[PDB]
Amino acid sequence: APKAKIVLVGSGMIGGVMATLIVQKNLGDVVLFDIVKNMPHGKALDTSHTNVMAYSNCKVSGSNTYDDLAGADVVIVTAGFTKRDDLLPLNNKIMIEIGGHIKKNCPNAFIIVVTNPVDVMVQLLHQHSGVPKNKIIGLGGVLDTSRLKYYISQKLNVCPRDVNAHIVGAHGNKMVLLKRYITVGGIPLQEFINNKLISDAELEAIFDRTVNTALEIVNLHASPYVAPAAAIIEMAESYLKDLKKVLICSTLLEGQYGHSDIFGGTPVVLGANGVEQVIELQLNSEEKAKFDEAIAETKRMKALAH
Amino acid sequence: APKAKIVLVGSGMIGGVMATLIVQKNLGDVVLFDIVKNMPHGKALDTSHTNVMAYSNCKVSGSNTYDDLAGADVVIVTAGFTKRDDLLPLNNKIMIEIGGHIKKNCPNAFIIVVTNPVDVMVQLLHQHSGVPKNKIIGLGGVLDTSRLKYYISQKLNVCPRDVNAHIVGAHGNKMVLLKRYITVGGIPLQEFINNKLISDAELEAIFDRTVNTALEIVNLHASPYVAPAAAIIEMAESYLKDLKKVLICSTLLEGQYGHSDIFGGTPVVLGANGVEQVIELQLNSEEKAKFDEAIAETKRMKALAH
Amino acid sequence: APKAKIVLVGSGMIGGVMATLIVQKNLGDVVLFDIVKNMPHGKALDTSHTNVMAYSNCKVSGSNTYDDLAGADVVIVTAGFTKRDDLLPLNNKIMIEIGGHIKKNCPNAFIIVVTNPVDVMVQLLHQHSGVPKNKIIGLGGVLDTSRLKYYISQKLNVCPRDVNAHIVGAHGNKMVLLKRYITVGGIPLQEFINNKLISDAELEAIFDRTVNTALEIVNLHASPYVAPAAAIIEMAESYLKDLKKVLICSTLLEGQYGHSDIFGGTPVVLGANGVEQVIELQLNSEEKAKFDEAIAETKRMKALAH
Amino acid sequence: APKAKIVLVGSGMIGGVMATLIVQKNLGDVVLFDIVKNMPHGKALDTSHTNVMAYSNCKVSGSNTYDDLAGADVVIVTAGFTKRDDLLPLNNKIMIEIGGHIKKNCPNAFIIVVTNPVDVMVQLLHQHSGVPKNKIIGLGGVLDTSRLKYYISQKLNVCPRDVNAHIVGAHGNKMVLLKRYITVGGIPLQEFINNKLISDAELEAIFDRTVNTALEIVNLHASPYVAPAAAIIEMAESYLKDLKKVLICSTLLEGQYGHSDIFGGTPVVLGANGVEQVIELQLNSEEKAKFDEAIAETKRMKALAH
Ligand SMILES: O=C(O)c1cc2cc(O)ccc2cc1O
Ligand SMILES: O=C(O)c1cc2cc(O)ccc2cc1O
Ligand SMILES: O=C(O)c1cc2cc(O)ccc2cc1O
Ligand SMILES: O=C(O)c1cc2cc(O)ccc2cc1O
Repeated sequence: APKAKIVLVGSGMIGGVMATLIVQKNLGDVVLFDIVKNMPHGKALDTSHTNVMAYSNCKVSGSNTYDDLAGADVVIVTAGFTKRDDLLPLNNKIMIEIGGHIKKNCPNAFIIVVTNPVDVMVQLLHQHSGVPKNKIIGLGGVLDTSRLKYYISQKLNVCPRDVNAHIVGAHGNKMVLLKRYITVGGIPLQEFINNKLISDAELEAIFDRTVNTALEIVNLHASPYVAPAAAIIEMAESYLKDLKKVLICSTLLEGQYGHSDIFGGTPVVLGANGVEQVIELQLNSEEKAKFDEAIAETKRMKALAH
Repeated sequence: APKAKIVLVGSGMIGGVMATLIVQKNLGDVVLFDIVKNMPHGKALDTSHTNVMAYSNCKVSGSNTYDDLAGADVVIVTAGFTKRDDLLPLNNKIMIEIGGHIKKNCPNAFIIVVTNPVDVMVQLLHQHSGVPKNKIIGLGGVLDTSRLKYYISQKLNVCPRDVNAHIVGAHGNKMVLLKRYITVGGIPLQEFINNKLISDAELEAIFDRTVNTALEIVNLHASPYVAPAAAIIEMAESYLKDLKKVLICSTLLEGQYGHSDIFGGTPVVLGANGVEQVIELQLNSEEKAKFDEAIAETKRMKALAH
Repeated sequence: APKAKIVLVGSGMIGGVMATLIVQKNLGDVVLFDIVKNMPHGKALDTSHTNVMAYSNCKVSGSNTYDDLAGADVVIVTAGFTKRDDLLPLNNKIMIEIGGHIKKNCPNAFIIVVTNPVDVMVQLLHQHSGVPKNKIIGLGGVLDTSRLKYYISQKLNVCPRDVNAHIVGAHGNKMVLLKRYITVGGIPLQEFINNKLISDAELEAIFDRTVNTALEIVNLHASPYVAPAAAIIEMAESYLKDLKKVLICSTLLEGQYGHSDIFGGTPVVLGANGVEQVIELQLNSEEKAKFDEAIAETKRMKALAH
Repeated sequence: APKAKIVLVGSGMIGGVMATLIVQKNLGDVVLFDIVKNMPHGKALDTSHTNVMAYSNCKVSGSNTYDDLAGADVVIVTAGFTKRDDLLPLNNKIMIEIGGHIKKNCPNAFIIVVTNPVDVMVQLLHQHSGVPKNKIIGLGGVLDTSRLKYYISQKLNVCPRDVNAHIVGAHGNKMVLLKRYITVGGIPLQEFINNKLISDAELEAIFDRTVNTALEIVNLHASPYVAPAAAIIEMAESYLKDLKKVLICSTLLEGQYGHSDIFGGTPVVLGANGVEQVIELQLNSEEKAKFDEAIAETKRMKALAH
């Protein structure tokens, strides 16, 4: 049938929440693919039963065979080592292997890369998979901004979705948080600062907390995978349902912000044709300087990956 | 049971779409109240069957008795003559009658007034119902801005919800459209103008179309009730589910924009305590002048109503 | 884009609720087509604004041109005179005209016929449109059973969806209500009768009320269109999302119940390939006798239509 | 605010999926409580960010303090050792501790027990918490039947939700699968057997697979928590939204099936008053014999627990 087929290359914790959410949303049939024997079959089985509770009809199957990429409409890559620069060349080899299978089996698939550092790994996969530049993106800004939006919303006592914000350049510690592009119910945050509903010092603390959220969660003896999963699914859904949402993602830069031949975080429009638009924020020189540091770091790590 | 009870005072076209949507969203039990004998019972019956299709369990009942206001959590008033200044005193008498029944039967209800001109009728109902100022609002800005947001979104090829905009002061022809407070994916619209993705002249046409939308629909031999209904339900849902959405509604001004003792359109925060916050936009003198004209017109009509 | 295109041939009351629901559910782009000049454009405009409230991105456009059928994935026909056997030949001519346009413009569309008497009009459209037998159905059983299910659920104080029931043969006054195939939470209704939670006499009253529901609503000075609309959308959604729901619809019989070369109501499975399965209930002789009377009446009216 | 407060006593894998789903569904504020220091705070933080993606406004907080039970509307207990009869007295002590805190802090809460063996642990908690018999249930039948329903649905190529089935007596290996109470689109499964769409031998294999599903998943090197979580949330939602769904759960028997003073699995109706109805299936002597074996085993383990 013409249900979408969504292959999750990597069936760890992020993969398991993604599968759950796809069934909840009835977005398409799911393949949980992993190198680990049998585990993806077990998670798939568990997840499949939830069709009953969710009033859905999505197949959820496990896979240890790359050829199950055949016919994929969407491919979401979480596979890779996480236990530092030394992992860069190992994760490059994984992107290479996956890219070759995408090129062979599903060259028209829309690809979302999650493996860190994402702004590096997405470009490596782009290059090895051969897909068009509008058909591959990395998870970054939707996740990082979810934190900033959420934290401001709790301070202001408003619905989380009503705070909008932009974090660009790269995922990770060089992420560029743009104070000037925060709004609350579409109103500039500065009005709420002028009114003393939130202070500059509070926002600085919230910015630091945002940058350091993954660390804060790890130091609490948990690990971040629920928000990453939800962010990816928001992206995947925008593509699949042709919503044309403006979502901040890692995408190929072709001159925006003065940068070419590299991937970086920026608002894009995701619909049925993939990345339909790349939006270039009209950054000032001070914001562009931080954007430049983010790109420099992506480049440093990209060189080590080879 | 502690399901919310939602009484629709007026069971015309807007009332019928509201009932449908409440069932679709499983928001609470519905009473379709009207002065017209038997018709609300028929619409209620029709609507009740949709619980099966929607997987919901909301009672939908008709009523020709004001005492069915008893126990209402939410009251939505669409009743009133629509077939001009001459209707003002007639509609005042209807607000008076309804207000007396609210005071008697459901003084703790959250009230949404729709009857036009809304910025007048809401204050009349406020005064006769005796409810607190945080417990009554009028439909205006959510509906007017839905048009502006939608039209920009189609020009820019982005998800409609990703355009945010502010229209304040009053509903109707003196509505104040604030170009400066339009954003796209949280980005100032001016960036899209600077980039030539949309022109100033296009936006002027879209503003005119926005102001004149109800007229445009009437002149096409239809009448606006689906968007009005959806806008009201977004408001009602924010209250019922304590979402704390920032939504532009007609609310009592107590000094904001230099105005007191009158209702006017402005962003508010709607949650479990009703109007939790009134947000005052930091308008410039030119925007404040148009806000003043809107209020003057509400006042002119309020005087004729008595 | 590969969003589904859904053309509503007829933009009256049922058409307007269908458009609303499609946007609410983000099911696809909508064309409101009608013979009446300009009205469908006005309803379409009104409906389009609700994308903002619903977080959807469905185009809603009006049409007075049959060639807008081009590219339709789903076509829903409500057009036809309702103001009796004399209307039969007039409505035949309308089905003929529509069928010719479907054959020309969208021969691979999935078709849902609503125009009454539906078990006649669906076969007339089938014959003139040339579509495959698995690609056209009529609204009947989902709507009639929604009433029976709802009324039992209110008596038993259970969730409406948890009552399941079968009404077969035809829509309208010869509909066959099958007491033996009613369940509550998957349990035979007879257990609830044995327990005295519901009596045989109560059920007889509920059966009569079911058969006479459209009349009951009309006699209350309303008209049935909200439940019809929701029922159609449940059918359309099952097709579009490949849900494979078991839904009772008017479909071509090829020997089931002893009948061929005629359409009649029976459970079918609706998924991406249209009618994937026709389910033949193992009726006893007394139930088959009533099924036969329903078919006889469809045949009597089909003869008058030509 | 009058948002529901839902405390998850136990923040392991099932707890983490439950929190995710509550946010997705905007069902209420969540407390992830656990004995383990800091981990629930980390999962809570991760989960909280998803409010942005989900358009929700649910607080998600961690807790290592039992007094955070105060004001709970719903309490879901997953805490307990899983690494056999020897764990019975340890898990009894945990139920005792939790029960004392419920009695003190939230005696009007609706309680769902998950800890295994559930039909034992639920009664232990009932006894120590002091709550009314209509306010505490155990997870069993919704989960076990999700498997049976799902597996039949895939064989028959129908929507999973359209298969309904009953598994009673107890959760675990003595669960009673009732072939006679399986339906497909409300039609007796026997009709599909008579038609050769599914064989008796196939169903026997599906029954075995159902009983052994948790084992099958564990033997695939995964563990069951996604379906358990979804099943619990379906139950919790029915209560919170007063849906009055018929759901098979472990509940106090007071003579049904010849059993008193023990908990066992049976269809109940869950709404705003908790267990509003206990439905007693009219089992035959052969089915009652298996129901008796299930109860005997619950009793054997209950004796060892003390
Ligand atoms: O959640 C995040 O934002 C995050 C970010 C990063 C960044 C990075 O460079 C490595 C690993 C992670 C892991 C994560 O969970
Ligand atoms: O849809 C609208 O915006 C609208 C606005 C107004 C304003 C007014 O003053 C009278 C009537 C209507 C009716 C309407 O449908
Ligand atoms: O709602 C119905 O069931 C219904 C049924 C029928 C049957 C019929 O033969 C003509 C018209 C209608 C109109 C309706 O609204
Ligand atoms: O998933 C199940 O059905 C299940 C059932 C049982 C039964 C039991 O007695 C112990 C543990 C489990 C764990 C589980 O995951």
